[PDB]
Amino acid sequence: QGITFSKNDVEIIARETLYRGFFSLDLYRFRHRLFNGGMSGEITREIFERGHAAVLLPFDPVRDEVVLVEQIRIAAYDTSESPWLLEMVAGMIEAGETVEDVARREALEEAGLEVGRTKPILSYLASPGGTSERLSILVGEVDASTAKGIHGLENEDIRVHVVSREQAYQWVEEGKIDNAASVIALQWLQLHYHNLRNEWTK
Amino acid sequence: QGITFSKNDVEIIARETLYRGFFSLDLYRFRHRLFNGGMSGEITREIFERGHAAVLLPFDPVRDEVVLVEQIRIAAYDTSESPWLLEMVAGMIEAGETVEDVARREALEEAGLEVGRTKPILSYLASPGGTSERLSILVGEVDASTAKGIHEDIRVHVVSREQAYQWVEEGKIDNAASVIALQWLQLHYHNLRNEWTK
Ligand SMILES: Nc1ncnc2c1ncn2[C@@H]1O[C@H](COP(=O)(O)OP(=O)(O)O)[C@@H](O)[C@H]1O
Ligand SMILES: Nc1ncnc2c1ncn2[C@@H]1O[C@H](COP(=O)(O)OP(=O)(O)O)[C@@H](O)[C@H]1O
Repeated sequence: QGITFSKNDVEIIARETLYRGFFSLDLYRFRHRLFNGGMSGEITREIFERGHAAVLLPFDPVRDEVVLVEQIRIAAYDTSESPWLLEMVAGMIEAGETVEDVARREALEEAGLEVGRTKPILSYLASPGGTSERLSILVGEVDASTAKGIHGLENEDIRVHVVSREQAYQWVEEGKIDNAASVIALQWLQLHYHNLRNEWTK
Repeated sequence: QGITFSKNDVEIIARETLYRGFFSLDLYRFRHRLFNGGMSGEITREIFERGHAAVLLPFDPVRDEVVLVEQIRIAAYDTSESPWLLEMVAGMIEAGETVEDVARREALEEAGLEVGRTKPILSYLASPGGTSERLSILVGEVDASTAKGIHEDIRVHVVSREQAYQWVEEGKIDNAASVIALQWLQLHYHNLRNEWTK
């Protein structure tokens, strides 16, 4: 059961940068084994390269509350009612950094929050047909009574919102929260909150 | 309650396509209202533009089974054990096409599955800091005993819902579309099975 082939079964022949900016778009050239027993010819694919991210679900297990951050994401404009989105604390992971270090720094910068205990949620590929981006989600213990106000640096303007867990999940169901990181984190929380609250309120 | 500002509160000054091949790399220049009052300066952002997708979770409510499709996704290589991923059926939405039409077509093309009833799951932005992509997920009723074969090189897998969900927990399924769909299924399968096996 499970997948069929490993890295022994694919060769990346070359990568060619197509666009070099803040992010990049690369052409990967590769060959790989086929399910029918053969080898592919040389395949090329365009891949959006933007590094990888740490994501923090700020959860108050005493109050059963979730902290959301609101900020504009202009890429949402063409398909969304508003480009202002309700999201998880998050940031890019630079060389040598840990997911936790980034999550804690961003919790302070984006939401004014200290974080207590932390546990992994899941690490996922955002859209692996066209981007390499991986985002690694943690849940972080917070005191939601300390979450409030306007944060961010400059080019960054972020409003904190505090909701109950059930309210946040209702917002997912209704489409008011509709970005992958937040949907994944809040679905996970709906599946795990009973044990998590028990663990963190012993 | 909820969000603070609307499209009346942002001005998109310019858009440019800086790279066009199979996909596009766009540059947006804009200014927007600030929470404390007033308007930002001009901001520029690179946006990966690839259109939008329909996704189908193939669920057999009689058997409590899901059909997964396996194919190489080279973008996964640098951060994954293998670039071959277990995924939901999916495809691009072309002009004037509906999510449902694309989902049903891709289920046949990628997995050989006829779909019965469908229901919406959720529609989500994959990574809206850097890509415009939206994906809209449906759950589709299938007979998993009909799913087999090779179907772009794609292998069809049938597993119990419980195994697919445990693979999410274990990190063996770790692409957004599948994680979202299977967590939704874990939250909703009991009512869905009742609804579809009357
Ligand atoms: N990253 C990419 N770069 C270049 N071409 C692509 C890429 N992804 C998909 N395509 C083209 O689209 C076709 C169908 O895409 P597919 O592999 O089914 O992925 P998806 O269904 O997510 O678009 C492929 O055979 C390929 O020719
Ligand atoms: N899509 C993008 N295009 C260009 N630059 C970006 C993009 N995303 C992030 N950056 C750069 O990285 C910085 C930190 O990213 P982030 O805090 O996620 O964005 P924002 O400032 O919009 O909240 C931004 O201030 C910006 O300078």
